[PDB]
Amino acid sequence: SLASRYKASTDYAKDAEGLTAPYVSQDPQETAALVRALDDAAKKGFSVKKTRYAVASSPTGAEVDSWRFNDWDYKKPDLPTYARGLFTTRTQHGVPEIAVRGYDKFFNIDETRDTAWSAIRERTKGPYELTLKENGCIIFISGLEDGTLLVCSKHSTGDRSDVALSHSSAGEKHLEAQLERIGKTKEELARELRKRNATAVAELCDDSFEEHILAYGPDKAGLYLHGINLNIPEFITYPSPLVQKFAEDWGFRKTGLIIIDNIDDVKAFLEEVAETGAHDGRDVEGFVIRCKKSTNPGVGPYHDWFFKYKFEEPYLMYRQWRECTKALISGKQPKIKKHVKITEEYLLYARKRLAADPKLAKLYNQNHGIIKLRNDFLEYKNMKGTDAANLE
RNA sequence: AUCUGGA
RNA sequence: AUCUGGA
Ligand SMILES: *OP(=O)(O)OC[C@H]1O[C@@H](n2cnc3c(N)ncnc32)[C@H](O)[C@@H]1O
Repeated sequence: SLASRYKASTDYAKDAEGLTAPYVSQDPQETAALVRALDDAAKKGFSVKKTRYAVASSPTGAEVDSWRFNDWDYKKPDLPTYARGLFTTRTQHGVPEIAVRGYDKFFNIDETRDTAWSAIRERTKGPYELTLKENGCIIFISGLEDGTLLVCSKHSTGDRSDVALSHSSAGEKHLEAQLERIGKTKEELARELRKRNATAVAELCDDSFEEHILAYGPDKAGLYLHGINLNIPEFITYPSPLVQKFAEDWGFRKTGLIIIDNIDDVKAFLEEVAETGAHDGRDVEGFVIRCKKSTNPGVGPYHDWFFKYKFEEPYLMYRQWRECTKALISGKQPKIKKHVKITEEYLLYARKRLAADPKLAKLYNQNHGIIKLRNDFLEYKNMKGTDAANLE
């Protein structure tokens, strides 16, 4: 019933009129101290990798340092920063700054002590924002001091391959087309983000570029805005009604939002959606839940804190089908570990499709169409993805 | 449950 | 994208 009273909506922008955006300026001393920490750790070989990139579109020759951690390092207690996605720079006047700040690393239920359901009830306060987890690759956008718009993927920017478009360049091309539609320029977006001292955080979803799990055809393809972060060492993020307002003003597609006050209603909603893996007539792969947390409870200040809840089925089966389809075209015996009966039928359908049209083999080997193949099989059986997973 | 090690 | 040894 809770999955029928709560619906993900993209119309919270009208409710942002009374809300005020967070803002904090950068302290060069604090930034310098952060970079001193990270520069030492990259020289110990708590491991850190540092990669320097030139910003091609910068009129002043700006450069950025990307800093990458081991994903498990973020469980350690005293790191310099818990940002996942971090680019630093020096302006033309020599001031060291954070150019791009992703979200803090966040974890699944029962992956860490803090993400045990008992810990979430204890240490967190609502309201709780459930944001729909779209599935592609992350794109960061910010504005440099010289007016340049910076577009990055998780850890990189620019293009290496002359043949293949990098993820960061593909995100930039989608942003270009999105601004031209609404008569705005990259320079305009760069000045607004720098004014807010902010990184916009979006998901690139486009099957013509790269297929993942769910299908994003032409009607659903583009940049999905899901966060805005302050470019500072600690983690401060916009409320999601303001994120949706920003998306409308700058031509991003919006990320569905549900607001639930009580934490017990949250688990109830999530464990209910998990049975189908679908909500509001749409396949959902997960939610990111956003709230407030403190150190020792009821004391100290409250900080922005996330956790994710990812639905295992029918998606674990879809990955098995993708892996088995790769086995067919490469001459290997598919590894059918679970969902044995329904998977064996899927493979006979696939072998059948590759006989009619041999051009499919070349497409499936370029990692394209495997998602259309899956839905065409499910249509052929009159089944929904969640039903094939429950056949047991 | 918990405690502890690696990645 | 997160797995894993032991008591
Ligand atoms: O485990 P994981 O890679 O799925 O980690 C989370 C990643 O999911 C992407 N994403 C998509 N939608 C969201 C929302 N609403 N909030 C936060 N992250 C989101 C990001 O690319 C992230 O790295």
